[PDB]
Amino acid sequence: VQLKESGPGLVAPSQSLSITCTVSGFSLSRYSVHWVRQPPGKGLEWLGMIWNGGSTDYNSALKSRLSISKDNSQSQVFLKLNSLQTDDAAIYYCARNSGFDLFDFWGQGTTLTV
Amino acid sequence: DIVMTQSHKFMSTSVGDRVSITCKASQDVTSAVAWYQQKPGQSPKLLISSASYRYTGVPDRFSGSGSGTDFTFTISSVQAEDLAVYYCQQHYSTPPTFGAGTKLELK
Amino acid sequence: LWKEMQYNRDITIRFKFANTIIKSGGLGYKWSEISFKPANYQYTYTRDGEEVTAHTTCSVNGVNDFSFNGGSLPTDFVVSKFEVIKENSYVYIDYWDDSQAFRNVVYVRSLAANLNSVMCTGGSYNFSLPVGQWPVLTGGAVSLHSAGVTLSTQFTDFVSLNSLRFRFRLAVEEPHFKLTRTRLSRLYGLPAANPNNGKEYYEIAGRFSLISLVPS
Amino acid sequence: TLSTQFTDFVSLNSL
Amino acid sequence: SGGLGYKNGGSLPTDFVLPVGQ
Repeated sequence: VQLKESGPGLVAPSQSLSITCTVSGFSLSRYSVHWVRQPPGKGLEWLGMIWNGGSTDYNSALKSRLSISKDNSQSQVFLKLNSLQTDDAAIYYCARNSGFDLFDFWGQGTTLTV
Repeated sequence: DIVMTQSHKFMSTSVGDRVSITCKASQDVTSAVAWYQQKPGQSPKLLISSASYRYTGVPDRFSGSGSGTDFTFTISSVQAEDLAVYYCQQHYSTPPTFGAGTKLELK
Repeated sequence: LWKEMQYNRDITIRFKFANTIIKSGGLGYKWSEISFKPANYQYTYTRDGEEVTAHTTCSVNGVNDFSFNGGSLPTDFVVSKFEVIKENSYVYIDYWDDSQAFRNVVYVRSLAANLNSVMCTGGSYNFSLPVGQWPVLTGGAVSLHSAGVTLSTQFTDFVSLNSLRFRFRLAVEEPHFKLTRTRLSRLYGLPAANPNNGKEYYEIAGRFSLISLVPS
Repeated sequence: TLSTQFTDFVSLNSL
Repeated sequence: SGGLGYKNGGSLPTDFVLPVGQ
């Protein structure tokens, strides 16, 4: 069981963002996946969650920017985030839910420079 | 949006000693606090799922206790591999909320 | 003219156990039955800044029943039946609420729920003999892990009555239980002597997800 | 009495 | 064509756009 991130790494302000978390070792119709971030010099923050069937829960502050979806045949989950600023520079992770909100396995993590 | 605050940012210890790390919750969280470990150059790892329940692949020198608002975390003997930053989570309400972070230092 | 709609809301489940103890007629050294019994509970919590009142009924299935034979004399200590729950058994929790989300659980497409786990541990119960030292049954623990959800409706003549059911899977934990002054060899499970250990309730917190067909 | 058991987006009915 | 062998009836995993059903 593994999780693997991939992204651009560098982006201009007021642009888009697209990151793909490729999973392996389990199925996306039985487990659910989280997304978290960590800015430099800050604690970890929560972004979103997609359920077993396609349905999402979002953070209240970043509700009008991000959207999470997944592909079940080609096992991957992707994230989009638009209208990015100089505050959004962080390292993004993708993790797997085990119980209610316990983060069981973790991803490698890509960094975003703006 | 329960705020979870950690009091200290640094701890210091010898080659074998006991360590104590604490954090408080804003409201009453009925025994639902996780604990994590992120070594430098790595990704985080889950250690203590509930307030006192250990995970399977964890060494025996880790333990936790506490309920209500106060929650503590202890280590019996220190190693050279035990240099990391530690976090306490809240999994009782709808947004999960992490803490600030306490770093351990070798003395 | 109908429509499908989704509800992602939190949930807290507060419950507790019950039991039934009876003795056999005679000099008073022999017990007849130490068994389980369903229990009700009523409470009030808040989600989203709004107060909700809910109800809970807790029952059990798949029960393992034990026994002890002290002798054939009239003064011998004999427990004819006491029963535990261990590792091949289920515990059932009913639940209904005051919200406007339970007004739309009539025609349901799907329903799933992520919940925490809780441990139920045992207490102590003195077997009071009229002459001699009293034995005592003490200990035991299990943990509760979630399973599916069942919706069932009942069509009588008067009006339809429906109920919702949560299922839970068990897994034995430490400490073991023992009976003193006997030869019962330190078994595992949770007996029905003092099941909820002087506490007001147990509690499981989580979140569910409901899809249903509503009129439009 | 009609019951329905929800396991992986499939209804399991009984009468 | 696709996973789980069902696939506009909707957008769920188990709907026809079969392993269980008629």
